[PDB]
Amino acid sequence: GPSVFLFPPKPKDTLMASRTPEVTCVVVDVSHEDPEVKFNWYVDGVEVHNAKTKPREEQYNSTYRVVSVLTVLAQDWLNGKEYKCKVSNKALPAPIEKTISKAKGQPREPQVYTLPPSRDELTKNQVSLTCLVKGFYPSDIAVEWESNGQPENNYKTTPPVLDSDGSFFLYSKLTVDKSRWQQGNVFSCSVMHEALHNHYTQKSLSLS
Amino acid sequence: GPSVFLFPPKPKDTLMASRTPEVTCVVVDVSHEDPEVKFNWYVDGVEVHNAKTKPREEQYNSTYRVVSVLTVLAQDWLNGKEYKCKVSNKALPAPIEKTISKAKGQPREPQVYTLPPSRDELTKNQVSLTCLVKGFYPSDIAVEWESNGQPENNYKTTPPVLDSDGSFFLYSKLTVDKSRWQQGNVFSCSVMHEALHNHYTQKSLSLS
Ligand SMILES: *[C@H]1O[C@H](CO[C@@H]2O[C@@H](C)[C@@H](O)[C@@H](O)[C@@H]2O)[C@@H](O[C@@H]2O[C@H](CO)[C@@H](O[C@@H]3O[C@H](CO[C@H]4O[C@H](CO)[C@@H](O)[C@H](O)[C@@H]4O[C@@H]4O[C@H](CO)[C@@H](O)[C@H](O)[C@H]4NC(C)=O)[C@@H](O)[C@H](O[C@H]4O[C@H](CO)[C@@H](O)[C@H](O)[C@@H]4O[C@@H]4O[C@H](CO)[C@@H](O)[C@H](O)[C@H]4NC(C)=O)[C@@H]3O)[C@H](O)[C@H]2NC(C)=O)[C@H](O)[C@H]1NC(C)=O
Ligand SMILES: *[C@@H]1O[C@H](CO[C@@H]2O[C@@H](C)[C@@H](O)[C@@H](O)[C@@H]2O)[C@@H](O)[C@H](O)[C@H]1NC(C)=O
Repeated sequence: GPSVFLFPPKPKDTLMASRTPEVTCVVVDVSHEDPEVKFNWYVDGVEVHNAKTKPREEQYNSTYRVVSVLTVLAQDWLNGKEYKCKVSNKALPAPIEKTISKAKGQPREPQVYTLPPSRDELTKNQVSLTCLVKGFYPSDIAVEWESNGQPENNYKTTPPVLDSDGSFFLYSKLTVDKSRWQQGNVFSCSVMHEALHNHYTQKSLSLS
Repeated sequence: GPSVFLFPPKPKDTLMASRTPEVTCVVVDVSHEDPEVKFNWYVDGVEVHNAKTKPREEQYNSTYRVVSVLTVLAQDWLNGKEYKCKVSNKALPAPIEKTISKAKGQPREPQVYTLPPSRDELTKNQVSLTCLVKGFYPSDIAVEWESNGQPENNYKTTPPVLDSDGSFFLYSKLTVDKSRWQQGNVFSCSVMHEALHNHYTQKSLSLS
Protein backbone atom coordinates (compact mmCIF):
# COMPACT_ATOMS: atom_id res chain seq x y z
CA GLY A 1 0.00 0.00 0.00
CA PRO A 2 1.43 3.34 1.27
CA SER A 3 5.06 4.57 1.60
CA VAL A 4 6.78 6.38 4.49
CA PHE A 5 9.60 8.97 4.82
CA LEU A 6 11.34 10.33 7.94
CA PHE A 7 13.17 13.67 8.15
CA PRO A 8 15.98 14.83 10.42
CA PRO A 9 15.79 18.17 12.19
CA LYS A 10 17.63 20.94 10.41
CA PRO A 11 21.23 21.35 11.47
CA LYS A 12 20.70 24.95 12.67
CA ASP A 13 17.85 23.77 14.90
CA THR A 14 19.97 21.22 16.73
CA LEU A 15 22.89 23.53 17.36
CA MET A 16 21.55 26.88 18.39
CA ALA A 17 20.04 27.84 21.69
CA SER A 18 16.37 28.71 21.67
CA ARG A 19 15.20 26.87 18.60
CA THR A 20 12.58 24.18 17.98
CA PRO A 21 14.24 21.09 16.40
CA GLU A 22 11.89 18.36 15.20
CA VAL A 23 12.08 15.09 13.23
CA THR A 24 9.22 14.70 10.79
CA CYS A 25 7.38 11.51 9.85
CA VAL A 26 5.54 11.79 6.52
CA VAL A 27 3.07 9.36 4.94
CA VAL A 28 2.19 9.37 1.24
CA ASP A 29 -0.18 7.33 -0.96
CA VAL A 30 -2.64 6.10 1.70
CA SER A 31 -6.00 4.42 1.13
CA HIS A 32 -9.42 6.05 1.33
CA GLU A 33 -11.79 3.64 3.07
CA ASP A 34 -8.89 3.28 5.49
CA PRO A 35 -7.66 6.83 6.34
CA GLU A 36 -7.26 5.98 10.04
CA VAL A 37 -3.45 6.08 10.30
CA LYS A 38 -1.75 5.63 13.67
CA PHE A 39 1.70 6.87 14.55
CA ASN A 40 3.92 5.58 17.37
CA TRP A 41 6.96 7.50 18.50
CA TYR A 42 9.90 5.85 20.19
CA VAL A 43 13.05 7.43 21.53
CA ASP A 44 15.79 4.79 21.71
CA GLY A 45 13.08 2.12 21.99
CA VAL A 46 11.14 4.01 24.65
CA GLU A 47 7.77 5.28 23.48
CA VAL A 48 7.21 9.01 23.89
CA HIS A 49 3.73 10.48 23.50
CA ASN A 50 4.95 14.07 23.33
CA ALA A 51 4.14 14.22 19.60
CA LYS A 52 1.57 16.03 17.48
CA THR A 53 0.34 14.61 14.18
CA LYS A 54 -1.19 17.63 12.44
CA PRO A 55 -4.46 16.62 10.64
CA ARG A 56 -4.80 14.49 7.52
CA GLU A 57 -4.46 16.45 4.29
CA GLU A 58 -6.70 15.61 1.36
CA GLN A 59 -4.42 15.79 -1.70
CA TYR A 60 -5.37 16.03 -5.39
CA ASN A 61 -3.98 12.52 -5.62
CA SER A 62 -7.12 11.43 -3.76
CA THR A 63 -4.61 10.37 -1.09
CA TYR A 64 -4.44 11.65 2.47
CA ARG A 65 -0.86 12.82 3.04
CA VAL A 66 -0.61 12.64 6.83
CA VAL A 67 2.21 14.23 8.77
CA SER A 68 3.46 13.72 12.32
CA VAL A 69 6.12 15.87 13.99
CA LEU A 70 8.10 15.21 17.15
CA THR A 71 9.76 18.20 18.72
CA VAL A 72 12.95 16.61 20.00
CA LEU A 73 15.53 18.01 22.44
CA ALA A 74 18.67 19.32 20.72
CA GLN A 75 20.81 17.57 23.30
CA ASP A 76 18.88 14.39 22.45
CA TRP A 77 19.60 14.72 18.74
CA LEU A 78 23.29 15.35 19.48
CA ASN A 79 23.70 12.64 22.08
CA GLY A 80 22.48 10.38 19.30
CA LYS A 81 19.05 9.16 20.32
CA GLU A 82 17.30 7.00 17.72
CA TYR A 83 13.88 8.31 16.67
CA LYS A 84 11.65 5.52 15.42
CA CYS A 85 8.39 6.17 13.58
CA LYS A 86 5.84 3.36 13.71
CA VAL A 87 3.00 3.84 11.21
CA SER A 88 -0.13 1.67 11.32
CA ASN A 89 -2.86 1.20 8.69
CA LYS A 90 -5.39 -1.30 7.28
CA ALA A 91 -3.56 -1.39 3.93
CA LEU A 92 -0.59 -2.61 5.96
CA PRO A 93 -0.28 -6.36 6.59
CA ALA A 94 2.29 -5.12 9.10
CA PRO A 95 3.14 -1.54 10.21
CA ILE A 96 6.05 0.51 8.90
CA GLU A 97 9.07 1.24 11.09
CA LYS A 98 11.54 3.84 9.86
CA THR A 99 14.40 4.82 12.17
CA ILE A 100 16.62 7.90 12.08
CA SER A 101 19.47 9.37 14.14
CA LYS A 102 22.49 11.63 13.77
CA ALA A 103 25.36 9.94 11.91
CA LYS A 104 27.40 7.84 14.32
CA GLY A 105 31.11 8.37 14.21
CA GLN A 106 33.62 10.61 15.90
CA PRO A 107 32.81 14.27 15.31
CA ARG A 108 35.40 16.43 13.67
CA GLU A 109 36.05 20.11 13.99
CA PRO A 110 35.64 21.84 10.62
CA GLN A 111 38.55 23.89 9.32
CA VAL A 112 37.31 27.21 8.00
CA TYR A 113 39.30 29.14 5.36
CA THR A 114 38.29 32.22 3.39
CA LEU A 115 39.52 32.55 -0.21
CA PRO A 116 39.48 35.91 -2.14
CA PRO A 117 38.58 36.19 -5.84
CA SER A 118 41.03 35.02 -8.52
CA ARG A 119 43.32 37.72 -9.92
CA ASP A 120 41.77 36.76 -13.25
CA GLU A 121 38.24 37.43 -12.02
CA LEU A 122 38.82 41.16 -11.52
CA THR A 123 38.04 41.77 -15.22
CA LYS A 124 34.41 41.16 -14.25
CA ASN A 125 31.82 43.43 -12.60
CA GLN A 126 31.04 40.83 -9.94
CA VAL A 127 33.67 38.85 -7.98
CA SER A 128 33.56 35.51 -6.15
CA LEU A 129 34.38 35.22 -2.46
CA THR A 130 35.05 31.65 -1.36
CA CYS A 131 34.56 29.82 1.95
CA LEU A 132 36.28 26.47 2.35
CA VAL A 133 35.10 24.24 5.22
CA LYS A 134 36.86 20.86 5.52
CA GLY A 135 37.56 17.94 7.87
CA PHE A 136 34.19 17.92 9.60
CA TYR A 137 32.12 14.95 10.79
CA PRO A 138 29.24 14.29 10.74
CA SER A 139 27.98 16.14 7.65
CA ASP A 140 25.23 18.19 9.38
CA ILE A 141 26.32 21.85 9.18
CA ALA A 142 25.34 25.40 8.21
CA VAL A 143 27.17 28.22 6.54
CA GLU A 144 26.00 31.79 6.26
CA TRP A 145 27.66 34.93 4.95
CA GLU A 146 27.40 38.47 6.32
CA SER A 147 29.06 41.88 6.04
CA ASN A 148 29.07 44.40 8.88
CA GLY A 149 26.52 42.61 11.06
CA GLN A 150 24.03 42.32 8.20
CA PRO A 151 23.45 39.11 6.18
CA GLU A 152 24.34 38.67 2.49
CA ASN A 153 21.96 37.68 -0.32
CA ASN A 154 23.89 36.30 -3.23
CA TYR A 155 25.53 33.13 -1.98
CA LYS A 156 25.20 29.41 -2.72
CA THR A 157 26.78 26.53 -0.87
CA THR A 158 27.71 23.14 -2.28
CA PRO A 159 26.42 20.08 -0.45
CA PRO A 160 28.82 18.27 1.90
CA VAL A 161 31.17 16.01 0.01
CA LEU A 162 32.78 12.91 1.42
CA ASP A 163 36.57 13.56 1.42
CA SER A 164 39.30 10.90 1.16
CA ASP A 165 39.85 10.61 4.95
CA GLY A 166 36.20 9.92 5.75
CA SER A 167 35.59 13.59 6.71
CA PHE A 168 33.49 16.14 4.82
CA PHE A 169 34.28 19.38 3.03
CA LEU A 170 32.18 21.97 1.35
CA TYR A 171 32.58 25.36 -0.31
CA SER A 172 30.46 28.45 -0.01
CA LYS A 173 30.45 30.98 -2.86
CA LEU A 174 29.54 34.58 -2.06
CA THR A 175 29.10 36.99 -4.97
CA VAL A 176 29.53 40.79 -4.71
CA ASP A 177 29.96 43.78 -7.03
CA LYS A 178 33.72 44.19 -7.58
CA SER A 179 33.35 47.75 -6.34
CA ARG A 180 32.37 46.38 -2.91
CA TRP A 181 35.37 44.07 -2.51
CA GLN A 182 37.57 46.84 -3.85
CA GLN A 183 36.47 49.49 -1.30
CA GLY A 184 38.03 47.21 1.31
CA ASN A 185 34.68 45.97 2.62
CA VAL A 186 34.80 43.13 5.12
CA PHE A 187 32.74 39.97 4.66
CA SER A 188 32.33 37.04 7.01
CA CYS A 189 31.88 33.33 6.54
CA SER A 190 29.91 31.97 9.50
CA VAL A 191 29.74 28.30 10.19
CA MET A 192 27.70 26.26 12.64
CA HIS A 193 28.81 22.70 13.59
CA GLU A 194 28.70 20.46 16.69
CA ALA A 195 32.46 20.06 17.03
CA LEU A 196 32.81 23.82 17.32
CA HIS A 197 33.21 25.86 20.49
CA ASN A 198 29.78 27.39 21.20
CA HIS A 199 28.79 25.53 18.00
CA TYR A 200 29.92 28.64 16.13
CA THR A 201 32.97 30.04 14.38
CA GLN A 202 33.48 32.83 11.83
CA LYS A 203 36.19 34.08 9.45
CA SER A 204 36.52 37.53 7.93
CA LEU A 205 37.64 38.15 4.31
CA SER A 206 39.09 41.44 3.08
CA LEU A 207 41.42 42.98 0.52
CA SER A 208 44.82 44.38 1.52
CA GLY B 1 5.51 -4.66 -10.37
CA PRO B 2 8.99 -3.55 -11.55
CA SER B 3 10.55 -0.07 -11.65
CA VAL B 4 12.88 1.42 -14.28
CA PHE B 5 15.81 3.88 -14.22
CA LEU B 6 17.32 5.45 -17.34
CA PHE B 7 20.81 6.95 -17.25
CA PRO B 8 22.66 9.46 -19.45
CA PRO B 9 26.20 8.82 -20.68
CA LYS B 10 29.25 10.06 -18.82
CA PRO B 11 30.28 13.66 -19.68
CA LYS B 12 33.84 12.83 -20.75
CA ASP B 13 32.48 10.06 -23.03
CA THR B 14 30.54 12.64 -25.07
CA LEU B 15 33.21 15.30 -25.00
CA MET B 16 36.49 13.57 -25.82
CA ALA B 17 37.17 12.24 -29.31
CA SER B 18 37.58 8.45 -29.36
CA ARG B 19 35.44 7.50 -26.39
CA THR B 20 32.35 5.30 -26.36
CA PRO B 21 29.32 7.01 -24.72
CA GLU B 22 26.41 4.84 -23.65
CA VAL B 23 22.96 5.41 -22.25
CA THR B 24 21.78 2.63 -19.98
CA CYS B 25 18.36 1.17 -19.18
CA VAL B 26 18.29 -0.51 -15.77
CA VAL B 27 15.25 -2.60 -14.81
CA VAL B 28 14.90 -3.55 -11.13
CA ASP B 29 12.63 -5.70 -8.94
CA VAL B 30 12.30 -8.37 -11.67
CA SER B 31 10.50 -11.64 -10.87
CA HIS B 32 10.72 -15.28 -11.89
CA GLU B 33 7.26 -16.33 -13.09
CA ASP B 34 7.48 -13.93 -16.03
CA PRO B 35 11.19 -12.96 -16.11
CA GLU B 36 11.64 -12.64 -19.88
CA VAL B 37 12.50 -8.95 -20.45
CA LYS B 38 12.38 -7.35 -23.92
CA PHE B 39 13.85 -3.99 -24.97
CA ASN B 40 12.81 -1.88 -27.96
CA TRP B 41 15.11 1.16 -28.12
CA TYR B 42 13.84 4.22 -30.01
CA VAL B 43 16.00 7.24 -30.88
CA ASP B 44 14.12 10.52 -31.39
CA GLY B 45 11.17 8.35 -32.38
CA VAL B 46 12.85 6.64 -35.33
CA GLU B 47 13.78 3.18 -33.99
CA VAL B 48 17.31 1.86 -33.46
CA HIS B 49 18.43 -1.78 -33.66
CA ASN B 50 22.09 -1.01 -32.89
CA ALA B 51 21.38 -1.80 -29.27
CA LYS B 52 22.63 -4.35 -26.79
CA THR B 53 20.95 -5.95 -23.78
CA LYS B 54 24.04 -7.31 -22.00
CA PRO B 55 23.34 -10.59 -20.02
CA ARG B 56 21.12 -11.16 -16.95
CA GLU B 57 22.48 -10.45 -13.44
CA GLU B 58 20.98 -11.63 -10.14
CA GLN B 59 20.57 -9.60 -6.93
CA TYR B 60 20.84 -9.63 -3.13
CA ASN B 61 17.38 -9.04 -1.59
CA SER B 62 15.90 -11.94 -3.65
CA THR B 63 14.91 -9.30 -6.23
CA TYR B 64 16.47 -9.00 -9.69
CA ARG B 65 18.40 -6.57 -11.92
CA VAL B 66 18.30 -6.46 -15.76
CA VAL B 67 20.51 -3.90 -17.53
CA SER B 68 20.58 -3.06 -21.23
CA VAL B 69 23.09 -0.69 -22.82
CA LEU B 70 22.76 1.27 -26.04
CA THR B 71 26.04 2.51 -27.42
CA VAL B 72 25.36 6.02 -28.77
CA LEU B 73 26.93 8.57 -31.11
CA ALA B 74 28.50 11.29 -29.00
CA GLN B 75 27.61 14.22 -31.24
CA ASP B 76 24.05 12.92 -31.42
CA TRP B 77 23.69 13.35 -27.66
CA LEU B 78 25.05 16.90 -27.83
CA ASN B 79 22.61 17.83 -30.58
CA GLY B 80 19.78 17.08 -28.16
CA LYS B 81 18.29 13.82 -29.39
CA GLU B 82 15.77 12.00 -27.20
CA TYR B 83 16.68 8.44 -26.21
CA LYS B 84 13.72 6.15 -25.47
CA CYS B 85 14.10 2.84 -23.62
CA LYS B 86 11.07 0.55 -24.04
CA VAL B 87 10.64 -2.34 -21.59
CA SER B 88 8.31 -5.33 -22.01
CA ASN B 89 7.67 -7.53 -18.96
CA LYS B 90 4.63 -9.78 -18.48
CA ALA B 91 4.17 -8.79 -14.83
CA LEU B 92 3.53 -5.43 -16.48
CA PRO B 93 -0.01 -4.39 -17.38
CA ALA B 94 1.76 -2.26 -20.00
CA PRO B 95 5.29 -1.76 -21.38
CA ILE B 96 7.30 1.25 -20.13
CA GLU B 97 8.67 4.14 -22.25
CA LYS B 98 11.09 6.09 -20.02
CA THR B 99 12.82 8.93 -21.91
CA ILE B 100 16.13 10.77 -21.43
CA SER B 101 17.99 13.58 -23.18
CA LYS B 102 20.62 16.26 -22.69
CA ALA B 103 19.50 19.38 -20.86
CA LYS B 104 17.85 21.85 -23.22
CA GLY B 105 18.97 25.47 -23.23
CA GLN B 106 21.89 27.50 -24.51
CA PRO B 107 25.23 25.92 -23.60
CA ARG B 108 27.32 28.39 -21.60
CA GLU B 109 31.12 28.57 -21.22
CA PRO B 110 32.57 27.79 -17.78
CA GLN B 111 34.89 30.24 -16.07
CA VAL B 112 37.93 28.67 -14.47
CA TYR B 113 39.85 30.20 -11.58
CA THR B 114 42.37 28.47 -9.51
CA LEU B 115 42.83 29.52 -5.90
CA PRO B 116 45.90 29.05 -3.70
CA PRO B 117 45.50 27.71 -0.11
CA SER B 118 44.58 30.18 2.62
CA ARG B 119 47.67 31.57 4.43
CA ASP B 120 46.05 30.12 7.57
CA GLU B 121 46.36 26.64 6.10
CA LEU B 122 50.13 26.95 5.52
CA THR B 123 50.40 26.05 9.20
CA LYS B 124 49.20 22.54 8.22
CA ASN B 125 51.07 19.51 6.85
CA GLN B 126 49.04 19.23 3.64
CA VAL B 127 47.41 22.15 1.78
CA SER B 128 44.28 22.56 -0.31
CA LEU B 129 44.47 23.82 -3.91
CA THR B 130 41.13 25.12 -5.16
CA CYS B 131 39.56 25.12 -8.61
CA LEU B 132 36.45 27.27 -9.01
CA VAL B 133 34.55 26.48 -12.19
CA LYS B 134 31.41 28.62 -12.69
CA GLY B 135 28.78 29.92 -15.07
CA PHE B 136 28.51 26.76 -17.11
CA TYR B 137 25.42 25.23 -18.68
CA PRO B 138 24.36 22.49 -18.92
CA SER B 139 25.61 20.74 -15.75
CA ASP B 140 27.40 17.93 -17.63
CA ILE B 141 31.14 18.46 -17.03
CA ALA B 142 34.46 16.75 -16.17
CA VAL B 143 37.25 18.05 -13.96
CA GLU B 144 40.77 16.70 -13.49
CA TRP B 145 43.98 17.72 -11.77
CA GLU B 146 47.54 17.07 -12.80
CA SER B 147 51.17 18.09 -12.58
CA ASN B 148 54.01 17.49 -15.05
CA GLY B 149 51.88 15.40 -17.42
CA GLN B 150 50.96 12.97 -14.64
CA PRO B 151 47.49 13.18 -13.00
CA GLU B 152 46.97 13.76 -9.27
CA ASN B 153 45.30 11.27 -6.96
CA ASN B 154 44.24 13.11 -3.87
CA TYR B 155 41.38 15.28 -5.20
CA LYS B 156 37.58 15.47 -4.87
CA THR B 157 35.00 17.58 -6.71
CA THR B 158 31.65 18.89 -5.56
CA PRO B 159 28.62 18.16 -7.80
CA PRO B 160 27.39 21.07 -10.02
CA VAL B 161 25.36 23.56 -8.08
CA LEU B 162 22.57 25.72 -9.50
CA ASP B 163 23.59 29.37 -9.14
CA SER B 164 21.37 32.47 -8.78
CA ASP B 165 21.48 33.14 -12.56
CA GLY B 166 20.46 29.71 -13.97
CA SER B 167 24.09 28.62 -14.36
CA PHE B 168 26.09 25.91 -12.55
CA PHE B 169 29.27 26.11 -10.56
CA LEU B 170 31.38 23.60 -8.65
CA TYR B 171 34.69 23.47 -6.87
CA SER B 172 37.41 20.89 -6.95
CA LYS B 173 39.81 20.50 -4.11
CA LEU B 174 43.28 19.05 -4.78
CA THR B 175 45.25 18.11 -1.69
CA VAL B 176 49.08 17.96 -1.72
CA ASP B 177 52.01 17.86 0.72
CA LYS B 178 52.89 21.41 1.80
CA SER B 179 56.49 20.74 0.75
CA ARG B 180 55.38 20.28 -2.89
CA TRP B 181 53.67 23.70 -2.85
CA GLN B 182 56.79 25.31 -1.40
CA GLN B 183 59.00 23.88 -4.20
CA GLY B 184 56.79 25.90 -6.50
CA ASN B 185 55.51 22.96 -8.51
CA VAL B 186 52.93 23.75 -11.14
CA PHE B 187 49.42 22.32 -10.79
CA SER B 188 46.62 22.33 -13.28
CA CYS B 189 42.89 22.12 -13.27
CA SER B 190 41.51 20.69 -16.48
CA VAL B 191 37.92 21.17 -17.48
CA MET B 192 36.01 19.32 -20.15
CA HIS B 193 32.64 20.81 -21.16
CA GLU B 194 30.65 21.13 -24.38
CA ALA B 195 30.88 24.92 -24.50
CA LEU B 196 34.68 25.24 -24.55
CA HIS B 197 37.01 25.38 -27.55
CA ASN B 198 37.82 21.71 -28.22
CA HIS B 199 35.63 20.87 -25.23
CA TYR B 200 38.76 21.47 -23.11
CA THR B 201 40.60 24.11 -21.09
CA GLN B 202 43.21 24.12 -18.29
CA LYS B 203 44.45 26.52 -15.55
CA SER B 204 47.86 26.81 -13.94
CA LEU B 205 48.27 27.45 -10.23
CA SER B 206 51.57 28.10 -8.51
CA LEU B 207 53.24 29.84 -5.56
CA SER B 208 53.95 33.59 -5.66
C1 LIG C 1 16.81 -4.85 -3.56
O1 LIG C 1 18.09 -4.30 -3.81
C2 LIG C 1 18.34 -3.65 -5.06
C3 LIG C 1 19.72 -2.99 -5.01
O2 LIG C 1 19.66 -1.67 -4.50
C4 LIG C 1 20.30 -1.59 -3.22
O3 LIG C 1 21.13 -2.72 -2.99
C5 LIG C 1 21.39 -3.10 -1.65
C6 LIG C 1 22.75 -3.77 -1.57
C7 LIG C 1 21.27 -1.91 -0.69
O4 LIG C 1 22.22 -0.89 -0.98
C8 LIG C 1 19.84 -1.36 -0.71
O5 LIG C 1 19.78 -0.07 -0.13
C9 LIG C 1 19.25 -1.35 -2.12
O6 LIG C 1 18.18 -2.26 -2.20
C10 LIG C 1 17.23 -2.66 -5.44
O7 LIG C 1 17.45 -1.97 -6.67
C11 LIG C 1 17.36 -0.53 -6.46
O8 LIG C 1 16.15 0.07 -6.91
C12 LIG C 1 16.00 1.37 -6.37
C13 LIG C 1 14.56 1.85 -6.55
O9 LIG C 1 13.68 0.74 -6.52
C14 LIG C 1 17.05 2.33 -6.97
O10 LIG C 1 16.95 3.65 -6.44
C15 LIG C 1 17.12 4.67 -7.47
O11 LIG C 1 18.45 4.94 -7.86
C16 LIG C 1 18.51 5.70 -9.05
C17 LIG C 1 19.96 5.90 -9.51
O12 LIG C 1 20.61 4.66 -9.76
C18 LIG C 1 22.04 4.84 -9.96
O13 LIG C 1 22.68 5.46 -8.86
C19 LIG C 1 22.60 4.69 -7.67
C20 LIG C 1 22.99 5.62 -6.53
O14 LIG C 1 22.37 6.86 -6.81
C21 LIG C 1 23.42 3.42 -7.85
O15 LIG C 1 23.44 2.62 -6.69
C22 LIG C 1 22.80 2.62 -8.99
O16 LIG C 1 23.57 1.45 -9.23
C23 LIG C 1 22.71 3.49 -10.24
O17 LIG C 1 24.01 3.59 -10.81
C24 LIG C 1 24.08 4.48 -11.95
O18 LIG C 1 23.83 3.77 -13.17
C25 LIG C 1 24.43 4.20 -14.38
C26 LIG C 1 24.26 3.13 -15.47
O19 LIG C 1 24.69 1.89 -14.96
C27 LIG C 1 25.91 4.53 -14.21
O20 LIG C 1 26.45 4.90 -15.47
C28 LIG C 1 26.04 5.64 -13.18
O21 LIG C 1 27.39 5.99 -12.99
C29 LIG C 1 25.46 5.15 -11.85
N1 LIG C 1 25.45 6.20 -10.83
C30 LIG C 1 25.88 5.96 -9.59
C31 LIG C 1 26.69 4.71 -9.37
O22 LIG C 1 25.64 6.69 -8.63
C32 LIG C 1 17.83 7.05 -8.86
O23 LIG C 1 17.69 7.68 -10.12
C33 LIG C 1 16.45 6.92 -8.23
O24 LIG C 1 15.96 8.19 -7.86
C34 LIG C 1 14.98 8.70 -8.81
O25 LIG C 1 13.76 7.98 -8.82
C35 LIG C 1 13.14 7.88 -7.55
C36 LIG C 1 11.86 7.06 -7.66
O26 LIG C 1 12.07 5.78 -7.10
C37 LIG C 1 12.89 9.27 -6.94
O27 LIG C 1 12.45 9.16 -5.60
C38 LIG C 1 14.17 10.11 -6.96
O28 LIG C 1 13.92 11.43 -6.52
C39 LIG C 1 14.63 10.13 -8.40
O29 LIG C 1 13.56 10.63 -9.15
C40 LIG C 1 14.07 11.11 -10.41
O30 LIG C 1 14.57 12.41 -10.29
C41 LIG C 1 15.24 12.81 -11.45
C42 LIG C 1 16.05 14.07 -11.17
O31 LIG C 1 17.26 13.70 -10.53
C43 LIG C 1 14.20 13.02 -12.54
O32 LIG C 1 14.84 13.38 -13.74
C44 LIG C 1 13.36 11.76 -12.76
O33 LIG C 1 12.19 12.13 -13.47
C45 LIG C 1 12.97 11.03 -11.47
N2 LIG C 1 12.68 9.63 -11.73
C46 LIG C 1 11.50 9.05 -11.49
C47 LIG C 1 10.74 9.49 -10.28
O34 LIG C 1 11.04 8.17 -12.22
C48 LIG C 1 16.52 6.00 -7.02
O35 LIG C 1 17.32 6.58 -6.02
C49 LIG C 1 18.44 1.76 -6.70
O36 LIG C 1 19.42 2.49 -7.41
C50 LIG C 1 18.55 0.27 -7.03
N3 LIG C 1 19.85 -0.22 -6.56
C51 LIG C 1 20.84 -0.56 -7.38
C52 LIG C 1 22.23 -0.50 -6.82
O37 LIG C 1 20.65 -0.92 -8.55
C53 LIG C 1 15.91 -3.42 -5.43
O38 LIG C 1 14.85 -2.62 -5.90
C54 LIG C 1 15.70 -3.88 -3.99
N4 LIG C 1 14.38 -4.45 -3.76
C55 LIG C 1 13.50 -3.78 -3.02
C56 LIG C 1 13.46 -4.13 -1.56
O39 LIG C 1 12.76 -2.91 -3.48
C1 LIG D 1 0.03 11.95 -4.84
O1 LIG D 1 -0.01 13.31 -4.41
C2 LIG D 1 0.47 13.48 -3.09
C3 LIG D 1 0.41 14.94 -2.65
O2 LIG D 1 1.15 15.77 -3.52
C4 LIG D 1 0.44 17.02 -3.59
O3 LIG D 1 -0.67 16.94 -4.47
C5 LIG D 1 -0.27 16.66 -5.81
C6 LIG D 1 -1.47 16.36 -6.70
C7 LIG D 1 0.49 17.89 -6.29
O4 LIG D 1 -0.35 19.02 -6.14
C8 LIG D 1 1.76 18.02 -5.46
O5 LIG D 1 2.53 19.13 -5.88
C9 LIG D 1 1.39 18.16 -3.98
O6 LIG D 1 2.56 18.12 -3.18
C10 LIG D 1 1.92 13.04 -3.01
O7 LIG D 1 2.41 13.26 -1.71
C11 LIG D 1 2.07 11.58 -3.43
O8 LIG D 1 3.42 11.16 -3.52
C12 LIG D 1 1.45 11.38 -4.81
N1 LIG D 1 1.52 9.98 -5.18
C13 LIG D 1 2.37 9.59 -6.13
C14 LIG D 1 3.52 8.71 -5.71
O9 LIG D 1 2.27 9.95 -7.30
